[PDB]
Amino acid sequence: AEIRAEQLANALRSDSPVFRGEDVPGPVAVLRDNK
Amino acid sequence: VANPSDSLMTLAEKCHQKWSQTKNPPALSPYPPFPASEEAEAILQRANLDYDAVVMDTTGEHLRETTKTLVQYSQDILNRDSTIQSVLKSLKAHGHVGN
Amino acid sequence: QAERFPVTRDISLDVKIDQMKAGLTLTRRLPMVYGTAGMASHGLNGAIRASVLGVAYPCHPHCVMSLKRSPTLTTEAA
Amino acid sequence: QELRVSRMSLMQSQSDLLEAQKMVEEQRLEIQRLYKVIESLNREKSLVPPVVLAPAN
Amino acid sequence: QELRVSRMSLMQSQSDLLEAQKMVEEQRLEIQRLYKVIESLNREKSLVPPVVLAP
Amino acid sequence: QSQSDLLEAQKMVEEQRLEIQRLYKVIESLNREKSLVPPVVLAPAN
Amino acid sequence: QSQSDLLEAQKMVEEQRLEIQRLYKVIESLNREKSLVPPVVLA
Repeated sequence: AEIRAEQLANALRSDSPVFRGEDVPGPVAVLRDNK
Repeated sequence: VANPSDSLMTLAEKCHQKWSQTKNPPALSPYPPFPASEEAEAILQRANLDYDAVVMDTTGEHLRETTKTLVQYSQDILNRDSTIQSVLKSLKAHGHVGN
Repeated sequence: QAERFPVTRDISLDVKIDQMKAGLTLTRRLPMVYGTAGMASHGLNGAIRASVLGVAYPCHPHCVMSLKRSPTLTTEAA
Repeated sequence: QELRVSRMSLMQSQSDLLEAQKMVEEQRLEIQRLYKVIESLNREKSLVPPVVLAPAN
Repeated sequence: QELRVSRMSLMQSQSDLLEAQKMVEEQRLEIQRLYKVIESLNREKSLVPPVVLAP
Repeated sequence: QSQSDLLEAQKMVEEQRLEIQRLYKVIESLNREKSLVPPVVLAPAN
Repeated sequence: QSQSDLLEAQKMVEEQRLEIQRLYKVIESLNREKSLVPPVVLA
């Protein structure tokens, strides 16, 4: 989806209707003393 | 070179004169919308104006005239800086004479 | 016709606020066909009243005789 | 000695209480006076004649 | 003789006092809102005729 | 989780929109005050 | 569908955030001064 959205974003480029930026954070957990 | 006194005196006199002639930057205008079309037609209706009439906004004209005048005021600020540096050099010379 | 064409509504609508400021309440007056008459409303002393209060005597806001406000009529009459 | 404390407390609280009802009904008349001003000034917020000006030339 | 006022209850006299003083504050903050819209309407420059520029 | 957001963001846009309408009344206030002239309209013909 | 309206909501509040920042200049820049000028130029 990221390569697809990028390669057809250049078609406009050659006031976008999207938000593009960051998100509202949720849960990310990490391994307990593993990595 | 006779009386640095009188010379610096005339210098500071010119100073006072120009220095004090204040100049006020162009004023700001009603935030664009004003008088707000919706309300303009109401005014153009409670007037009982015989000839049918429309509301021709001019906001743009006022705004670009303000641009021009602000450009002129910036040119004035530049002239002021230059004159200040000139008076500084004149003071340097009169000060050598005074030492 | 005596209702929306009254005798006097004072110099401005600011003085109605000023009468409330350090004063009393307002006045409601209703239509009257007859009995709004007398001295000092539209007799010749009302002209002295008009010069003092600041307003116009005959037909208090204006001297209206036409039906529509005509800017082209005022320019040709100037 | 706590009896005369309640003596002065009830006399002062009752005097302040009858003070309160006469004062509330006094501000009630000022409520009615300004409500007449509100319903008046908004009514002819549409009947004022707008002025119109024309150039001399 | 013990007075009529003295034999009254301390709780009921105070509870009516704080309720009534609350009603005084209800009305004062209403004079706040009413005189704020009188003062704003006077200072509005809405009590003046708007101007039209005909040719 | 994707419904907790769109219920945080929907309140977020709703209360900001009421604040925007407040600003379009207090700009609409401070513009008619503090100017020498009543609102000026231009009325030419067709 | 839930994120269809959520991307719409985040864009709607982000442009509102930039737009209200612009009006936050305008409320206090109108203080700054004594009186303004008419917008009419005529001519």
